[PDB]
Amino acid sequence: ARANWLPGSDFPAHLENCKLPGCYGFDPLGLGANEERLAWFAESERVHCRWAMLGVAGILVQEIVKPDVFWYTSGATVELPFDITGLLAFELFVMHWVESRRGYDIKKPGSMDQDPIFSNFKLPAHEPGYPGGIFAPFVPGSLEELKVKEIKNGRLAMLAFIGFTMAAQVTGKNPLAALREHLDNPLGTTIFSKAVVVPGQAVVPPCAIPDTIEFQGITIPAGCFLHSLWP
Amino acid sequence: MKDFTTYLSTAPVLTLLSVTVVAGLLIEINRFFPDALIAAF
Amino acid sequence: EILATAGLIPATPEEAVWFRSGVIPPAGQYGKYWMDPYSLFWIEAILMNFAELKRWQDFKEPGSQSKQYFLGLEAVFGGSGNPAYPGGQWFNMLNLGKTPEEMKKLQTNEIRNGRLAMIACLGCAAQGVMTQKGPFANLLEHLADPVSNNLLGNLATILK
Amino acid sequence: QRKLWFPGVAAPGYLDGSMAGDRGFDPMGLGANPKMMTWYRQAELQNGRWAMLGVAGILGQEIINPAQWWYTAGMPENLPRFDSQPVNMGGILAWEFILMHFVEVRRWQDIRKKDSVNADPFNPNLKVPNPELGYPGGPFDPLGFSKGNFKEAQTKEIKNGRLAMVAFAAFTIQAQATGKGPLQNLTDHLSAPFSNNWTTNIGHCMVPTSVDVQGLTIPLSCLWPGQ
Amino acid sequence: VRELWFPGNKEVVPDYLDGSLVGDHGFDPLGLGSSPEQLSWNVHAEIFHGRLAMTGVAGILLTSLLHKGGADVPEWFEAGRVYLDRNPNVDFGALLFSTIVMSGFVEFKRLNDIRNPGSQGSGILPEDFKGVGGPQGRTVGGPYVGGRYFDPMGLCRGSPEQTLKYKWNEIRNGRLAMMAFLGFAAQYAATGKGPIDNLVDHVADPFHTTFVHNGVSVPFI
Amino acid sequence: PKEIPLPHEFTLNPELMAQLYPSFSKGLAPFFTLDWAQYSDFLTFQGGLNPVTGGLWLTDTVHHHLAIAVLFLI
Ligand code: CLA
Ligand code: CLA
Ligand code: CLA
Ligand code: CLA
Ligand SMILES: CC1=C[C@H](O)CC(C)(C)[C@H]1/C=C/C(C)=C/C=C/C(C)=C/C=C/C=C(C)/C=C/C=C(C)/C=C/C1=C(C)C[C@H](O)CC1(C)C
Ligand SMILES: CC1=C[C@H](O)CC(C)(C)[C@H]1/C=C/C(C)=C/C=C/C(C)=C/C=C/C=C(C)/C=C/C=C(C)/C=C/C1=C(C)C[C@H](O)CC1(C)C
Ligand SMILES: CC1=C[C@H](O)CC(C)(C)[C@H]1/C=C/C(C)=C/C=C/C(C)=C/C=C/C=C(C)/C=C/C=C(C)/C=C/C1=C(C)C[C@H](O)CC1(C)C
Repeated sequence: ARANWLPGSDFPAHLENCKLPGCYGFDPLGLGANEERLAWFAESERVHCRWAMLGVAGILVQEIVKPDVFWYTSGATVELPFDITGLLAFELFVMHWVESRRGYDIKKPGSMDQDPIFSNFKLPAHEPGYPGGIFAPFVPGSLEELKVKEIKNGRLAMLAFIGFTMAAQVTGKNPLAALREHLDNPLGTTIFSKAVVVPGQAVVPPCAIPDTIEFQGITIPAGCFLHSLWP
Repeated sequence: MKDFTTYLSTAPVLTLLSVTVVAGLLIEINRFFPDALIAAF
Repeated sequence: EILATAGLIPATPEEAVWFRSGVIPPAGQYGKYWMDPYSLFWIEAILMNFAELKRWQDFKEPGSQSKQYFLGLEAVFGGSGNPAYPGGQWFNMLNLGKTPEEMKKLQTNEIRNGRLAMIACLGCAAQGVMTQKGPFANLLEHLADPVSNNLLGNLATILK
Repeated sequence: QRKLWFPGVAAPGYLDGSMAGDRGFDPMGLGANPKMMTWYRQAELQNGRWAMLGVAGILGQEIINPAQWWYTAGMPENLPRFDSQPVNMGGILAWEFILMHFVEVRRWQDIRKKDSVNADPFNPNLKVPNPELGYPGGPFDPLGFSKGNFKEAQTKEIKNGRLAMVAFAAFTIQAQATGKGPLQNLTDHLSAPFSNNWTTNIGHCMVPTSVDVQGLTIPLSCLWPGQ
Repeated sequence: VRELWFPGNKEVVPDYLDGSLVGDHGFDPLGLGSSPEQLSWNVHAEIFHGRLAMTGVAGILLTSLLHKGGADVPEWFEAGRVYLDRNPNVDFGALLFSTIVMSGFVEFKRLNDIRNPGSQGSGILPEDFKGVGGPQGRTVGGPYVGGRYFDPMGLCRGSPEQTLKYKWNEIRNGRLAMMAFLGFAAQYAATGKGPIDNLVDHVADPFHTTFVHNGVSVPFI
Repeated sequence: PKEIPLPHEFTLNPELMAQLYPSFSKGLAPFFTLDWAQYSDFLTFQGGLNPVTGGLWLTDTVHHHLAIAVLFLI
């Protein structure tokens, strides 16, 4: 019928006639069966989409302008202009402020659209999770299909970031470097080529990121997610 | 198991289990604290 | 034993004797099985436990064992009125004894053949203790010289 | 119905001869549940057609490339090379895994609901006309050999599929027992049938105890314990 | 009615193990939960045993997988001495008493829920710790605790058949994990190696590596 | 007692028994032919005590048990 995550199948119960953008009748485990839980999961999905979009775009642009640096270790070897403890504290304070405001918007919409400084500036009434106003200056057409575009690009970017970190853990190099490693040898650079388990032998690709990395005196156990369960 | 527990609550079963647990407690007391002639604190 | 005597199987006829097949390790062992006899007995115990317990519950309730799911195999476990004669789609797959008198005649055939086989199994055990050789070998030796090779003529050498 | 698998067998009630291949079998009673019965007919169709493809492949490979045994034809060193790309068995397994996963999920969704995934995923204007389950047609029937008499052709397909299943079981057992090809085994039986039969040939597993495939060890087996 | 632990056979215990409890297949040959109060107590014990054994078996499996991967992770049967050797500043009595006290707090919370199903959803705890009931027909307390804290994803609020399916999942997985821990203990006793070690030893060599070849189960082979 | 053969292998074959009691070389043949006097090595009747142990002769106990078993079955 309509657009579905599995053509020919039907929507569940909680997803019948979705108001959320990018609804394709998924949720096999029924995580969104509850009402307010579905709204909380929608907000978490939207911020996950946007954060992963930012992350994938940042990794790609950092590699285009600087191919010699490795994004997985970029947090330890980048030469910060400022000290890291004060930087982390500044981020914690300001992001605590903004995320508390966003979360309390999700708890109740008409509660904090107002500038705490200036009484004249205030966001207009909006659907939860879509602030707009100052946050949305320029809109290319109607809002609904562009929201669908945003959410679909966000799903793609979350999958992209997971692929990025797995390429970094398996190959030890950049995901565009991993791309150019896969194109010249398509039959051999696949994970099926380098990782086969059979009842009698298990072949696991070696981990490239060092288990312990030293950073300003201390050591961080940034190993390789977890081994053992690797195919 | 109401009737079984009532049988376990009967006087001979309860007195045998009680003297068993009391004797075992005293025996393990003498096992870990032997030759206690006096109550020296 | 009749296959080893003909040479069709690559088993020595002294080894192809039934009690030397690993049923009694003191009486003889066959170490070429794909597992040791204890593992085979473990899985045999599980499988016989399945089969004989379902058979027992069908004996106790002569309508059960078809109401509970068994990977679709419960359809042939209805049985009949007689516990000894289920005869469903599996137990009577070829459908023989269509008419009751033929069924009774074939039942008599089965019971007579089986009681003859009970006598034969007891005899095979007694010959195995008596002669330390296979039943087919005992038959061949008796047919060679019946006067000398009998129960009274083998009464001296019995476990040697 | 008419003639059954045995001269005296009573047909099951659910085996009324309505659909293709009915010879009054099922001694297990696996066909009592109609839902599981349709599932098992789907499994029979898939297994029969795959057995046809496998048996035809073995026969054609033996008559065209007799120097290569079909049992060991999956080895990387026996794989014929068509280009300069290195051979990697995970590379082939990725292509087949993805493609067969797609097509088998499509077939599974068709099995779950009759008339479910008939339309093209891009343009939903032209579809496949399946008359019943397991029989898609359309592009799968481009030469138009159905349409007219469909029941006898269906029984032809299912009986040839059963024959191909039995033939592939024969091929596997013969390959494990004799270590040679099937048509070569038939030729050997024409020469010395009194020594090249299932006697003596059985009880020996000509399969090696293992195999190494570019550093990967596969333990292998030969269906029955006999060496 | 329902699928029993022994197909056919209608001597299944009288109508206290009717087809109402989750996981009910009529299995009580010894009558250890015949009285209704003991039945409710044993339902609490079974759910708690299933959840605890599931957590323990998952931990054992993960630590055994990590041990085969070369990580600095001990096996489950020796993790206590390994922890004491790696951390000599911890007193054994200290850690044991701390475990007793912290476990006792939440276990007395659960106990006073068992005594009174509605008494733990007030006072210091919020209304989410009231419980949702389930067994024996009650709609409060019991082994199943709803709320946004013990069901933060809310997978049994809404769609009752989803709740029933998930409860059946939980009880079947809990019984399976209890038998799994029993197997872990027996395999450690009879072999001296870990569970994953035993599994990959049997997968590598299907034959000559069964339970009869360890010399403990069969005590002469 | 460590190097003494186990009871079953004494029971298993009449060879070791014939080494210890020579009447087992002929087996059950003198029993069914009623030449029971050849079983006199292990079916004895001396009386008194075994001087090694001070107990009764075990062959005498065997003969006793066989005789009373026949009497009781009668
Ligand atoms: C953590 C990120 C996240 C979150 C919060 C959501 C949340 C939501 N998604 Mg979404 N989704 C995501 C990621 C996420 N998604 C990604 C990456 C993809 C691409 C594969 C999709 C593709 C997708 C589709 C096609 C649809 C949804 C839909 C929905 C909504 C209903 C489903 C539901 O109620 O369950 C809530 C889901 C969660 C609470 C996430 C739980 C995460 C678990 C606990 C971790 C397990 C990870 C799992 C094993 C995968 C490993 C990650 C990686 C290896 C791939 C819901 C608000 C449906 C909808 O109606 O749209 C509005 C729908 O049609 N999602
Ligand atoms: C010669 C011995 C003998 C005889 C005369 C019978 C006779 C009978 N059996 Mg019985 N049975 C036997 C041995 C025998 N059985 C043994 C050894 C077992 C243990 C495995 C069984 C177990 C058994 C069960 C569980 C049942 C019967 C039933 C029956 C009755 C059904 C009618 C029938 O099909 O007859 C049998 C016909 C013959 C014996 C002649 C054919 C002999 C050929 C040479 C052997 C066929 C084997 C074949 C080569 C293997 C493949 C079979 C097929 C796929 C080709 C019938 C009266 C059923 C019943 O009671 O119906 C109500 C039923 O429930 N039998
Ligand atoms: C995997 C293959 C397969 C499958 C799924 C089916 C499925 C089905 N068959 Mg079919 N059949 C097959 C193979 C198969 N068959 C072969 C090879 C033959 C030729 C001997 C036949 C001959 C046949 C006839 C004559 C009839 C059926 C019928 C049926 C239908 C009802 C039977 C039933 O319910 O049991 C379901 C069956 C299964 C679930 C398969 C289980 C396989 C077991 C577990 C393995 C057994 C191993 C086997 C003995 C060894 C084979 C190798 C050997 C040759 C050396 C059903 C949908 C009836 C029908 O057409 O209905 C209308 C009927 O009349 N079949
Ligand atoms: C200690 C864990 C535990 C507990 C408390 C329960 C409790 C309960 N079970 Mg359950 N069960 C368990 C484990 C447990 N089970 C496991 C591991 C399995 C999988 C094998 C099952 C499978 C099962 C089924 C299929 C069913 C039940 C059912 C029941 C309920 C009624 C039975 C009853 O009243 O007897 C009370 C039980 C006990 C008092 C515990 C028995 C412990 C004994 C006394 C020790 C000996 C057993 C031990 C295995 C022997 C080895 C010990 C040692 C040598 C290693 C009841 C609430 C029935 C039900 O209606 O579900 C609600 C039912 O259908 N159980
Ligand atoms: C839907 C559902 C429902 C049902 O029922 C169930 C299930 C199935 C479970 C589900 C789910 C699924 C899934 C897939 C999920 C996932 C998610 C994700 C992936 C997220 C991520 C997400 C992700 C994310 C955020 C990410 C982010 C990232 C970032 C920011 C990055 C950053 C960075 C950069 C720039 C660069 C530098 O130098 C460094 C760093 C710092 C590194
Ligand atoms: C059920 C059914 C139903 C469906 O539908 C159909 C069908 C399939 C037909 C079916 C089946 C059937 C069957 C299984 C049958 C079988 C039988 C048998 C095996 C018999 C034997 C049977 C067997 C028998 C009698 C045996 C006998 C034996 C004998 C006499 C022996 C003798 C002897 C001895 C003492 C020793 C010496 O030194 C030698 C000799 C001379 C050698
Ligand atoms: C009917 C019934 C019913 C009742 O109720 C029960 C009973 C009695 C059980 C029954 C019976 C059944 C049966 C007989 C079954 C069988 C089946 C089969 C055999 C299958 C196969 C099936 C088979 C199949 C698929 C196969 C396929 C094959 C293939 C793909 C192959 C491929 C290939 C080739 C080309 C060559 C290369 O170089 C390699 C390879 C790779 C090797």
